Amino acid sequence: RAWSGDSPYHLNRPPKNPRGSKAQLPDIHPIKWSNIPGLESVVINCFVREARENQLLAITAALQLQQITGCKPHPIFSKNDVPTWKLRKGHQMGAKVELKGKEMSQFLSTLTEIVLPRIREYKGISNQSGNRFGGISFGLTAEDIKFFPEIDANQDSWPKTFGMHININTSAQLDYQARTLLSGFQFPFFGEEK
Amino acid sequence: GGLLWKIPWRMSTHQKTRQRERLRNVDQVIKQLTLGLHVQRCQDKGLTYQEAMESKKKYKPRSKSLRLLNKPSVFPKENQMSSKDKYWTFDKKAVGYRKGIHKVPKWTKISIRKAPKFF
Amino acid sequence: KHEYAPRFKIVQKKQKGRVPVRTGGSIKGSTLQFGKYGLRLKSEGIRISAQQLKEADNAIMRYVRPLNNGHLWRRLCTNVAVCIKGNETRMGKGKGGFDHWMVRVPTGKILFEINGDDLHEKVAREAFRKAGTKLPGVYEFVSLDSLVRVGLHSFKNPKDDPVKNFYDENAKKPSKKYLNILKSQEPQYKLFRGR
Amino acid sequence: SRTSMKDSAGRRLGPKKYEGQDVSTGEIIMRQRGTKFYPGENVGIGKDHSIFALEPGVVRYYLDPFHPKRKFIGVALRRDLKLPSPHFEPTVRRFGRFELTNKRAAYKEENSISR
RNA sequence: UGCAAUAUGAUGUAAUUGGUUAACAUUUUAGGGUCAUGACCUAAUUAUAUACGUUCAAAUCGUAUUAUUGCUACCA
RNA sequence: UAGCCUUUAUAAAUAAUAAUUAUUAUAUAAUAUAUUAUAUAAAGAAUGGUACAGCAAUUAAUAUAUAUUAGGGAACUGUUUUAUUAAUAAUAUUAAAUCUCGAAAUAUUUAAUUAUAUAUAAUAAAGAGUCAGAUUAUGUGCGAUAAGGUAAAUAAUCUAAAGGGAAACAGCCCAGAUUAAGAUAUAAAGUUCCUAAUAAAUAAUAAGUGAAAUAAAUAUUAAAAU
RNA sequence: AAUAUUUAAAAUCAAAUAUAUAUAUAUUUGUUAAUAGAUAAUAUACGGAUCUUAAUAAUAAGAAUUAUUUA
RNA sequence: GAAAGAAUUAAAUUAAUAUAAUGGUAUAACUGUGCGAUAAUUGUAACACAAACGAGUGAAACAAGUACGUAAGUAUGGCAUAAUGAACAAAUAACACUGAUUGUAAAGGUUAUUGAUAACGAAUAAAAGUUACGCUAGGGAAGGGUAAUAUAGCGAAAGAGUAGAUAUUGUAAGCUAUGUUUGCCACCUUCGACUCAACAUUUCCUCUUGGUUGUAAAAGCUAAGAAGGGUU
Ligand SMILES: [Mg+2]
Ligand SMILES: [Mg+2]
Ligand SMILES: [Mg+2]
Ligand SMILES: [Mg+2]
Ligand SMILES: [Mg+2]
Ligand SMILES: [Mg+2]
Ligand SMILES: [Mg+2]
Ligand SMILES: [Mg+2]
Ligand SMILES: [Mg+2]
Ligand SMILES: [Mg+2]
Ligand SMILES: [Mg+2]
Ligand SMILES: [Mg+2]
Ligand SMILES: [Mg+2]
Ligand SMILES: [Mg+2]
Ligand SMILES: [Mg+2]
Ligand SMILES: [Mg+2]
Ligand SMILES: [Mg+2]
Ligand SMILES: [Mg+2]
Ligand SMILES: [Mg+2]
Ligand SMILES: [Mg+2]
Ligand SMILES: [Mg+2]
Ligand SMILES: [Mg+2]
Ligand SMILES: [Mg+2]
Ligand SMILES: [Mg+2]
Ligand SMILES: [Mg+2]
Ligand SMILES: [Mg+2]
Ligand SMILES: [Mg+2]
Ligand SMILES: [Mg+2]
Ligand SMILES: [Mg+2]
Ligand SMILES: [Mg+2]
Ligand SMILES: [Mg+2]
Ligand SMILES: [Mg+2]
Ligand SMILES: [Mg+2]
Repeated sequence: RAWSGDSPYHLNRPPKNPRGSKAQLPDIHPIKWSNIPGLESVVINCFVREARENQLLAITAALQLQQITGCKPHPIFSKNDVPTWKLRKGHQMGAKVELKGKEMSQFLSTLTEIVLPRIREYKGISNQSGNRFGGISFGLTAEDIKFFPEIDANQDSWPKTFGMHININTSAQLDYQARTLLSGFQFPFFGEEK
Repeated sequence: GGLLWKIPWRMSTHQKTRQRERLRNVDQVIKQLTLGLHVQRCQDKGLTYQEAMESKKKYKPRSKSLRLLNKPSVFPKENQMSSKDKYWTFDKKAVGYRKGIHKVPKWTKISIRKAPKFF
Repeated sequence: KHEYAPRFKIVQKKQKGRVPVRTGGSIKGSTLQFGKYGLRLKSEGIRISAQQLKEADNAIMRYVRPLNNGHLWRRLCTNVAVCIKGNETRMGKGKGGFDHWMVRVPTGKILFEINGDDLHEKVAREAFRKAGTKLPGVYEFVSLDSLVRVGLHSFKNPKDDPVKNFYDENAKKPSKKYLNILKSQEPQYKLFRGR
Repeated sequence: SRTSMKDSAGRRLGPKKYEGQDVSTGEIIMRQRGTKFYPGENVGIGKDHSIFALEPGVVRYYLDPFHPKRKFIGVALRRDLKLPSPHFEPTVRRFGRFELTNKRAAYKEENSISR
């Protein structure tokens, strides 16, 4: 918000912060042919907290992300320091992979085809989830990852399995556009919207 | 404050007359300084001394100091000042925020014509 | 709640300083902005401690409390901290320990404000008069129709103060830096920056 | 009682050469902490961010439109020269070095080569 | 800066012309004990300091790594 | 030792001091939206961040039947709401030695010109004394916005300064003693007498207030304007 | 006349001045008094005397206080 | 109409900077990366800032060599301001400069480096107290100013006073007066008793008077005028 000119102190004053937020928010354009909500990337976040003691377990995360997603996993190292959690800064604990294009499409398909329709109490993705401007996230527990074809085939070589975070980025301007979009790719929703 | 500097807080009628005269003298010095510049410029244009004094147009000074000294707002003339400003000065550590002008060092020579608008 | 007890994280033994004499004729803090009646200083600038303001406040509240929707606004904060050594000490040995808080109130600053659905304009005048007897200056009574005081004997009505935009005024008399900034956007300078 | 009397003597900073002054090579035209004034033309800068002239001339304080929000100090090669020199004009250089007319001096210099 | 000596159980002590993780001892129990105490029997200890060559062969020799204490050179 | 003083001199010496022009804009005319001349206005070439002014960011303070989160009782009858409180958001109002988004005057300082030349700077050779300061005025640190207090900053005087004035008076207002005279101007200060010198105009005071060192909050009486 | 506020040249009004000049703009100046409160030690202490006016009536006095001025 | 690129504009120095605070930094001085390990080199250093001297700071330029970069060019340590110590006497090495009759040598000299005088311009390699038994040369290198404190008054009145703030009492804050107590500055280097007292009144008694649902009388409380006499 610009400074109204009524005093000789506004000439070089930096502008005020937005009304209710400390960060500027983007504009929302009407949907047209050029801009139609569509997918752009999918990011898998895996933070093995137990790696604080056994670092060797973090490697198993990279393998798990590799086998499932099929792309090279970029590792995740600590950044903060919480003594209450025995958390130390500068240690490897997990891996992440950026998925785009066809490989992301395969992941999304195999997630809804195989892994998702195998949880006993599954109801869908919460309608409350999602960044205000596009982007939807959910999470898979430790036991859900056993449902992937590449772990089910070699259960012997996968003694330990553990959950991860999923984030689907899309060209949707707002969340509700994304939810309608993702529903076309066989994604269920259960909660009540905002 | 044992030592006695018996300086009164008010002026006598005779000190006031002299103060008014001193202010007038300073104004007359300023009035004469401008007059010389006007006459000198007129002589430069070709005029003579007599017609320069009788010229309807009076060339105003161009120097910053003389231009401001001729502004009544900046340097008021004796007939334009208030009685308070003639005899009283502004001190921020005095009751009434004013003190006798005669208490200013070298008041006879120094010139203090302007005081803050509301003080 | 902390008007007379500021919560500075780090305590500092502030200098003595001097009570400002607003030579520029500023009216900031000298106008009613929260209530219907108020109290302000008439004499020269002075410093008021927390104890004096606390006790002046108690006098006013003695009349605000027996009222409906009665509010008292405190326009003054005891920002300055003053330290006083004991009398029985030689001069020197640094600065003494903190004792209380002060506030520098210029000639015409408003200290309190009152409002209520039934004030009658008489209890307000009595309350402020009594509260003034506990403070170290001379004060009077202000209302929405009262003129704003700017000096010991001079008054001013803020409505007559002109209103002007300064962005356009700057363009009328631009500064050297502003001209350079405007001149930098020119194509013969923006297209050859090399950045 | 314990009192803090430890205070460093002030550093004699500030402009040591004002606008219009005629300077020589290496003269310090400003000692400042940080770069409050950036170097301009025919002038250098040192470890202490001290600005010093590189060629004889006249010191001028100016603002370059290429670098808004940046004051400058330079050394115009001549009094009648405005320092923010036009961008697309040949730079004003100074040869400075003189010709060796003496025969012996010329002979020595011609027969003087790098190792 | 140079030099020398220690440093065994958790307890404080062994001891060595190498060829031993040895006992008193501390704690947990057991047994006789009307009941105890006091005896006798067990169970854990020693990184008998740090880490490597010669030695059937290394805590018994010195190096590399250490923790403590002392005597020396500089001392403007 | 430097700083402040003195003696003698050197020119390829004015380099010293002081001020003006510089800059922006308006109006008129000439020249090819620009240049020149003339007049006028503007705190007027370059550097700065004090007063003032302000609440920008930082540090603090106040209020909202405003909104959200969480806490708790009641109502509803476990729900939501209400009673609220702390925090944040929004609006409005404030201040500060170590805040300056705005910003003076003084100040630092530059080239040319002009004026001071019975005048300044610089330089060379030789001599000192001083290194306990005081008051007044202004802006401050300490003290208690106390001290004929203490510590610094700027200017003047005393120190080392006669004379006039403040009754008397080192430091305040004038004014600087070569020796005479005493005609004329006078500075500060005064003119009923002591005591050198006066007559007036318009209002107020009735208290000897006051008349050459103003004592406050408040109360009473009266006078103007709304 | 009674009652309640302030004692103000900021705003308004009046007047003066500089520019375009019968007008307008700009600048400058103009807004209460007395008393009580009232205070210690050799002796009243404006330096002292003393200073407020009065027609009948003098050649002739009528602040020597405060505020703004003149010659 | 669409996709990609070059990017531009606004905001930002609040993060980060080896280390305190301040100034600077996005054109980054901050971060990542390749080469590198080079300039964390060598002899002359004019000229300036600062400055009593000793010292300290920036650095153009000439010459030898090195690293990076296609090149232009950059590098004489760290974004800048702290991270320090004189001589004397000793110690180590290099130069080839003297070599006390000559030749060597010894010893000194030039160049480079070493060790702390922290009272940090460092009086020695090496030094604490007592004196009322004291001594010499010097300087002051109760009065006065102030009134925090103390005493007293004034303004307003919270609250007691059977009722009612103002018969009497009067929290805490405010405005003053005195210099009678405890202090502060340094212009100025004897408590008590006996005898005699003089002066002030902020009056203890005596004289006149106002108030006192708290003046029935008498005793009393408070206050005004009053310093003539008296006050173990
Ligand atoms: Mg202020
Ligand atoms: Mg400093
Ligand atoms: Mg000397
Ligand atoms: Mg000259
Ligand atoms: Mg300051
Ligand atoms: Mg600024
Ligand atoms: Mg001295
Ligand atoms: Mg003194
Ligand atoms: Mg002397
Ligand atoms: Mg004299
Ligand atoms: Mg003199
Ligand atoms: Mg003379
Ligand atoms: Mg009198
Ligand atoms: Mg007299
Ligand atoms: Mg006016
Ligand atoms: Mg007397
Ligand atoms: Mg750094
Ligand atoms: Mg910083
Ligand atoms: Mg210098
Ligand atoms: Mg030197
Ligand atoms: Mg660097
Ligand atoms: Mg020695
Ligand atoms: Mg030889
Ligand atoms: Mg020999
Ligand atoms: Mg030798
Ligand atoms: Mg000693
Ligand atoms: Mg004795
Ligand atoms: Mg005394
Ligand atoms: Mg009561
Ligand atoms: Mg009290
Ligand atoms: Mg009496
Ligand atoms: Mg009776
Ligand atoms: Mg008698």
